[PDB]
Amino acid sequence: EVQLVQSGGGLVNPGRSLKLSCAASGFTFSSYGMSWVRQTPEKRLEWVAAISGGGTYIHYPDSVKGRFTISRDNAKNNLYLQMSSLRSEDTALYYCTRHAMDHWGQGTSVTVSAAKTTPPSVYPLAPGSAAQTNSMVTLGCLVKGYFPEPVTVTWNSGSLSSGVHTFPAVLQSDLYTLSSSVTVPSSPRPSETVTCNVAHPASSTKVDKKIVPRDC
Amino acid sequence: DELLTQSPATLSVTPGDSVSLSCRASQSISNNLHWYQQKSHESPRLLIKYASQSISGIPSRFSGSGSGTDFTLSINSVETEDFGMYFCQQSNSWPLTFGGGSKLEIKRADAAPTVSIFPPSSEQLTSGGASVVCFLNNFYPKDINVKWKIDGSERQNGVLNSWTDQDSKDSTYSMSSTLTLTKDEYERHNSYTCEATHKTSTSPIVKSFNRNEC
Repeated sequence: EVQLVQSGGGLVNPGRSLKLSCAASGFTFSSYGMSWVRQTPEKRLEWVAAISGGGTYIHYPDSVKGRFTISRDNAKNNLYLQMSSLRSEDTALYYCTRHAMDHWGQGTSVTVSAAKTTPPSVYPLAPGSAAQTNSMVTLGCLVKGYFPEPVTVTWNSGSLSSGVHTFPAVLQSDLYTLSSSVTVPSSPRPSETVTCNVAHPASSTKVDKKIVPRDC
Repeated sequence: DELLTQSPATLSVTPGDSVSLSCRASQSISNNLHWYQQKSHESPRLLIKYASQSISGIPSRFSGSGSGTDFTLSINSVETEDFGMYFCQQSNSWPLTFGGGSKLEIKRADAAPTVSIFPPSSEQLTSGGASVVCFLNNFYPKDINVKWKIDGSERQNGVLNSWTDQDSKDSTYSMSSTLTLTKDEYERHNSYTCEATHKTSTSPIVKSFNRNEC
């Protein structure tokens, strides 16, 4: 029943502003205190702000005092977070909760950076088609220099899910680099097609890179 | 605006084992300590409120205790559906503070990495870049050491290492080690070696390629 659905996150420059919204569902909104709580990329939880059911009595930690404003709309059953003078340190997944929090919403990601949206360069990694051996060849895909997260990698358009390992992204000074690997039996070796497919939502890029245990 | 320190940071346990997760307050918080469970790709969920009140529907193996500065979250026979992150939060004073959490990992049999080495793709070279990649797949434990050697010499400068989280399906770990190089730097040499030292073995697991087989 209780539902909390957050929205409004996105990439914003250092110093800009943003408005997060939280739509409550399944309770008497009004009788509840509400809080904003964020999870940094290192997965630490930071409480950002709290508002009483009646919306009189607000508290904020010092980090955010005077930059952020918590507000609620008891009619429309909306909790709001106005953020301003945003810093790189406020880059996190922002959650909701109803009062400790007994109910959490899904999170909205907010990334504060100067980096500009850049699509990936996708590179096939075909084994040194000698330096192998068995019915178990591992192919790969390198997904370099893109911003921001995420990217979706598929092996042959989702079909191949057995084998596949997608390694988290590493920020090499304002571009991420990602790799994905797949293990198929030496059938397909050139035996058939193996295609890594990557989509970069933020850049509207869909790319298909055909490996196949090829090359020299 | 008090510190809650959780120990242990990480714990590896077999389903059926008993565990204690500690959370220590830098100042006496009475019984204003709440515990949250968080699983991969899920939001935190309230397990226990006021040191010892399990929230309705929580299964019986979970229980909490403590007062003043020391709290412990005990799980009796750990179930597989219990592996994840655990956090303590204080409501004693403002601002509300949280512990860094404790990660619970499924201890399984020891497994040696399956290592794959790949030379740069031609498309990358044409861009005048060269990434040499090494996948060190499905091993246990998580500790592994990777070393690169170019023409027999060790190379630390330029390596980006990435580790997955415990496989959802088999409890192993995977890691990718990338040796990033200029095009020209790459062509100055012939042999690239990726050597993995893993508990499962006495001697290093090694894969090599030269500018040799096309």
